Amino acid sequence: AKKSLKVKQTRIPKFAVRAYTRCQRCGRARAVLSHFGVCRLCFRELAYAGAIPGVKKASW
Amino acid sequence: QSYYGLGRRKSSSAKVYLTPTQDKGKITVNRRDPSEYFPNKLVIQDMEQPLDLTDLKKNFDINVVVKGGGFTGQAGAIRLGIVRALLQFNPELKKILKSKKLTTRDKRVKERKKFGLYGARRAPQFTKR
Amino acid sequence: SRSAKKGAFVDAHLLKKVIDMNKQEKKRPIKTWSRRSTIFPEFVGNTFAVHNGKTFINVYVTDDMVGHKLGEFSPTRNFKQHTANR
Amino acid sequence: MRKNRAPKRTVLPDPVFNNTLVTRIINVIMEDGKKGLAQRILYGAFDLIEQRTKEKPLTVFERAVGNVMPRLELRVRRIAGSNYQVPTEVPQDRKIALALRWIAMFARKRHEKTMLEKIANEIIDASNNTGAAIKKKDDTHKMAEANKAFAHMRW
Amino acid sequence: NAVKYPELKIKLESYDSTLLDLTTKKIVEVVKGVDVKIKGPLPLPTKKEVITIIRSPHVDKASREQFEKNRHKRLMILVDVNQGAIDSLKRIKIPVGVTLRFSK
Amino acid sequence: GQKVNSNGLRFGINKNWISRWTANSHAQTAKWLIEDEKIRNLFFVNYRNAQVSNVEIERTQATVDVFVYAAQPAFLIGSENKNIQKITKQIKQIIGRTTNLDLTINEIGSPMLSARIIARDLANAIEARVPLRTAMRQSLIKVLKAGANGIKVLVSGRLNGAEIARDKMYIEGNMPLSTLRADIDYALEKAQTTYGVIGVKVWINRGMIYTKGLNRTPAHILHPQKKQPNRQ
RNA sequence: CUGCUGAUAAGGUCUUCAAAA
RNA sequence: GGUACACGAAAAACCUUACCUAGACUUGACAUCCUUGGCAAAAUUAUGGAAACAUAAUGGAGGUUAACCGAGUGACAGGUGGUGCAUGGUUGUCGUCAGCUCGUGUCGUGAGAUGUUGGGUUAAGUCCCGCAACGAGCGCAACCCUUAUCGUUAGUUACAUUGUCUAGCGAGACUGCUAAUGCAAAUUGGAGGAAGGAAGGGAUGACGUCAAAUCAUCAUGCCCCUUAUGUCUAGGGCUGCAAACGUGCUACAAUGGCCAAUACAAACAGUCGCCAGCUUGUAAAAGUGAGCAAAUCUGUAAAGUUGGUCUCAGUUCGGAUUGAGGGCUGCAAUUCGUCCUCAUGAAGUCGGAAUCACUAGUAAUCGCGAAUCAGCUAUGUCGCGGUGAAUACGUUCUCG
Ligand SMILES: [Mg+2]
Ligand SMILES: [Mg+2]
Ligand SMILES: [Mg+2]
Ligand SMILES: [Mg+2]
Ligand SMILES: [Mg+2]
Ligand SMILES: [Mg+2]
Ligand SMILES: [Mg+2]
Ligand SMILES: [Mg+2]
Ligand SMILES: [Mg+2]
Ligand SMILES: [Mg+2]
Ligand SMILES: [Mg+2]
Ligand SMILES: [Mg+2]
Ligand SMILES: [Mg+2]
Ligand SMILES: [Mg+2]
Ligand SMILES: [Mg+2]
Ligand SMILES: [Mg+2]
Ligand SMILES: [Mg+2]
Ligand SMILES: [Mg+2]
Ligand SMILES: [Mg+2]
Ligand SMILES: [Mg+2]
Ligand SMILES: [Mg+2]
Ligand SMILES: [Mg+2]
Ligand SMILES: [Mg+2]
Ligand SMILES: [Mg+2]
Ligand SMILES: [Mg+2]
Ligand SMILES: [Mg+2]
Ligand SMILES: [Mg+2]
Ligand SMILES: [Mg+2]
Ligand SMILES: [Zn+2]
Repeated sequence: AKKSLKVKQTRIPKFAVRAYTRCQRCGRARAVLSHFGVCRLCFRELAYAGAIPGVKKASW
Repeated sequence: QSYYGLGRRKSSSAKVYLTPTQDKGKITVNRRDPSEYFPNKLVIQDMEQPLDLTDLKKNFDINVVVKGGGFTGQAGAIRLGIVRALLQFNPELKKILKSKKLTTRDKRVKERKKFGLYGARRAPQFTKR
Repeated sequence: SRSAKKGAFVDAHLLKKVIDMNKQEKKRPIKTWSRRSTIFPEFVGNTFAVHNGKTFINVYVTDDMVGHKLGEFSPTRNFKQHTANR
Repeated sequence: MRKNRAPKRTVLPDPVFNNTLVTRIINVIMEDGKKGLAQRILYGAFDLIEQRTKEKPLTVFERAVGNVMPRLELRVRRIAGSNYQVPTEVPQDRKIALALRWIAMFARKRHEKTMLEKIANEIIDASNNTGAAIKKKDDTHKMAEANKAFAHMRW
Repeated sequence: NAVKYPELKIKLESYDSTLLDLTTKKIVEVVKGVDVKIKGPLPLPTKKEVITIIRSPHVDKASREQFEKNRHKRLMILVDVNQGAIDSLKRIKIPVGVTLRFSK
Repeated sequence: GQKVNSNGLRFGINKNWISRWTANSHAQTAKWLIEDEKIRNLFFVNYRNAQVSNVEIERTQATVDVFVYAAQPAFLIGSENKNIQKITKQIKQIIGRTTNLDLTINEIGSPMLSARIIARDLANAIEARVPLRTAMRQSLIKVLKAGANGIKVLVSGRLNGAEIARDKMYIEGNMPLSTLRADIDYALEKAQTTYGVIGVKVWINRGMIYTKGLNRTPAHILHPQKKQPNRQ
């Protein structure tokens, strides 16, 4: 069960606290970056592909 | 003829103003008595270390501005500032100051914490069984 | 714990059912799933069947149980005895 | 399997009595990185020494550390069963370090009141060759003298 | 002569640094080509955001990498501009990465 | 062991970003980050016969600009500009009719030394049941004849339909992967074979970048003319 | 410089190919 | 096992959720292809209802069907179902250790050898000599970021005790000079220098081993289900409990407990937010209410200093557990949130055999911030600063 959960997440619930943030590219529920709306394992791929502007590897 | 020095330590800047005076040095930090600014935990001798062995009878009026760090870092910063301002008065002190190495930035700063480690260098407990 | 200005809480479907069954003389068990509802004074005298998770356990409220939560008088997991591993 | 000898940091002279051993014992009684607290403990103990012995605190401290300061060390070397010990002459720096470490360890265990008085009385007792660090030094010295035979073989 | 815009405080910010310097260079060049007294292109502290992401798909949280995003920021305040400078400013075409926060 | 992505290690130092925009809020940052992914995935998975090397996306508050570098843009153009309108409507449906689209096709010069299209050709040959040794040998020899530095090709998976997975590598020329100054283009593709999935990863070395800067310059599109239109 | 120091269930992948470019 | 056990999970009350019980659905909650019309879907109000869903309402943006709203319709959708021993991708480990190979040549009937071994020097298969070998590739090093001194550019929202500070560019350190010895690489000492001989830290991780981990991020071969292993909802569960282990927090205390006054940070974050001030309250907080889209406003720094008190006791230590009254978030706090106040006051007085981490701003210790987040006994994770140690004689032993 993933397609139904994705569709239900897009659909608005009847309570405000019912709403949770899923990844927009994949459907992963846990470990989602609200700054980018993308889970960690897809954020890594996008950053390595250069899709997210300004996200360079950090050396500190 | 005033002298200006800029010292730094542990991310704590210092601006030391040396004024020629002959009515006691009267060291002063950030418009406050050093005995009240510092915990007076004898750290005063730390900043006077380069001004003791050579001289303070010359009664330099000290105007110190420090913004940042704790108190040991501030003391080290004003020590470096006093030395660097002293390099502007009779550069012959430069040799003696270099001899005991009070004219070099300490370069020691806190390391960055690393992931998977409980700190800069500490590591988690290791279990084998 | 629960705030004062908010007061107590009932789903109000249970409240409507309780009012109706109190006005009716021949009361019967009230099958409810609302374990979140607190036992209001008007509840006194009725009998409820609360969904423990599997079945509906019957609880008879009294003038004393007033205040607690309705599902607090029914359990959800059962444990009675371990077994020796070795 | 290191083939490198470690460097040594400066000991720093004490800014009150101008005796490096004072700074060393401050660092030894350091706990939780509290230089101020350690310095307060030491200077209060020295003032109590003034109040009691009526002599120079630095001289009393030197008389205590020199007397507690050991001569021989026994290094454990196991071959087949248990360990046979080996007496070796220690360097002066490690000698002083061991003396200070023993002084602090036996000072933080005595039955008395605040650690100020604890360490002060421990120092005054060790100044007269009667103390717990004295007993420790005596024990290691007697053990080395007993195991004097295996001194020739070290490794 | 008129001004119609006193104290035009242009604020620049971008994820990239060199593009920001180039855009500020073009801006100051145009505004000095017109008769306007630029206060100066000063820099402001760069807000750096760090995101830490576990490399592995399933386990080994210990092995994790890091990413950064810097919002480089510059300030530049013009005293009096007038139409003679505003019309020339209209044709600047700042690159997309640069962001303007004009405050009038 | 495991190696960091060659592109990801060099991004932000000697490589510019494929999408250049600044969003308004966190809500819009996700939508804009997903729409560009959809557009790029469209251009890559379908209309594959045109050898689209790379597509860059450039957005402002409301205007979308797409730069599609292709080796054979005649297939995108179609017969008297037919498929152009189809892909334009596809993009407009993807992003929204409220925005203004500025699609721009660009003929890429010296295509052969581009890892994306080399890997795509590799995957097509694998899927077409072409023998692997011959396929990799011909691809390597044509890449080298194109006049570049070393190229490293790694092809892993259920090799030739075997029940045990293997991997086959061909390096021919110097490929310094630890060096940051080197211009290394890396691409990865999946050949969907009747026996499963084959992963082809192509690293190509294209000299050393001796000019400091975040690119802002074309990368092997310049040897011939790079001027194709469809814009405004 | 010779203390002591014993054992580890069965069957198993993994090279398809050079004909050639 | 090392390479699992504060791990996936950077947030389990509902949702998450994949599990159980129950109430409901069938080209389906979602999608394409086809014959076909668009004059809807939402949302909300009624009744039945645990809610799913049903009967009635306002019949709705729009743009004539664009997207979507439908009818018919069979291919089918759907699966967090199995197989990580069919795979792609990604990752742990040996290990940031210094190795792994190739072309030509030569030796050997052959597997194979040479180069890669030998002597010096390094962290290094780093380099130099020797040498049937001559070269080359990946790895090492450097190029990348940051900290340490300085110059220049700019002076607001920094500074304004006038040159700090912030961020672009640049200079600087190159065994560059000197002495020793070596053929040469090079090693050691000195000078000047902020910095000296990989100046400190980070990113960077070769061929391959463990058929190592993941079909539950994603994709995918094959098998299996197709009015059910697919879908919606309500309740319960993932929080159980004679026990055992791992990782952490708090302690067993006068280097301390409590009370009062009080000084000094960096980094980061903020318009469903940060919340200054004021009023109320023993307090969590409530109301009013400015300021800030931020070098401007907000997010109380604590250890530390001084003073008062306790006077070595199971205590003014220790806070567990337990009863009561309140605050906030949320439809909803019983299973199962956290905070405050009042009251009670378990164990525990330094921990057996045996083990762990650490070589300077390190260990130890004290606070601050952020991510996921409506809320959360995260004491967890990722970062920042304040104070700030001890030791390294040596490789006999121990693991690799
Ligand atoms: Mg799925
Ligand atoms: Mg939630
Ligand atoms: Mg911890
Ligand atoms: Mg153990
Ligand atoms: Mg034995
Ligand atoms: Mg046997
Ligand atoms: Mg649930
Ligand atoms: Mg209509
Ligand atoms: Mg019509
Ligand atoms: Mg495996
Ligand atoms: Mg070898
Ligand atoms: Mg030989
Ligand atoms: Mg050789
Ligand atoms: Mg390197
Ligand atoms: Mg296995
Ligand atoms: Mg594992
Ligand atoms: Mg599956
Ligand atoms: Mg449910
Ligand atoms: Mg759990
Ligand atoms: Mg006290
Ligand atoms: Mg101000
Ligand atoms: Mg306040
Ligand atoms: Mg005090
Ligand atoms: Mg007791
Ligand atoms: Mg207490
Ligand atoms: Mg509760
Ligand atoms: Mg006691
Ligand atoms: Mg080390
Ligand atoms: Zn994702």
